[PDB]
Amino acid sequence: SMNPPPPETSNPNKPKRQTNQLQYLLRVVLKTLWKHQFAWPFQQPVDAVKLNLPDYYKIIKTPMDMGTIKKRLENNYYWNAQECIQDFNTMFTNCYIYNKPGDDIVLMAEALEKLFLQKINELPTEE
Ligand SMILES: Cc1nnc2n1-c1ccc(Cl)cc1C(c1ccccc1)=NC2
Repeated sequence: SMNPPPPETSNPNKPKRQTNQLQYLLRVVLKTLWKHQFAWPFQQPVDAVKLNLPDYYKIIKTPMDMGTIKKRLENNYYWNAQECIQDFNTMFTNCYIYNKPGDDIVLMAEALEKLFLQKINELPTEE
C-alpha cells in the first residue's frame, strides 16, 4: 500500500502575504482547533497505510489536514484568508465524504467545525 505525496506547504514562486485576517487564522482559528481533545486525527495527513484504509485516496482526491494548514500559515504560504478557509472546509468535507454519519471521526470533525465556524464568524475586517 502507498500514500500520496502530501499537499504542498512550500512554493517559493507563489506570491505571499501576511494579512491581519491570516494572522487571526493562525493565532485564533488554528490554535483553537489544534489544542482541542479531538484534534489528533486531523494534525497530519491521513496515513492510509497505517490506518488500513486502502480506498481513502481513491475517494479523497483533495486531501487536507491541520498539519498542512499549520505549515502553510507558519510559512506564509497564502495570499488571502479565503485560501486558508477553503483548506479547513476541504478537511471537514473530506471527513464527511469518506466516513458515515455518527462515526466517531465525524463527531470529532463536527465538534472542530462548530468551533471553526464560531471563530471565522468574527474574522476581522481586512486592515
Ligand atoms: C481525519 C480522518 N478522516 N477519516 C479518518 N481519519 C483519521 C485520521 C487519522 C487517524 Cl489516526 C484516525 C482517523 C480515523 C478515526 C476513527 C475513529 C476515531 C478517531 C479517528 N478515521 C479515518
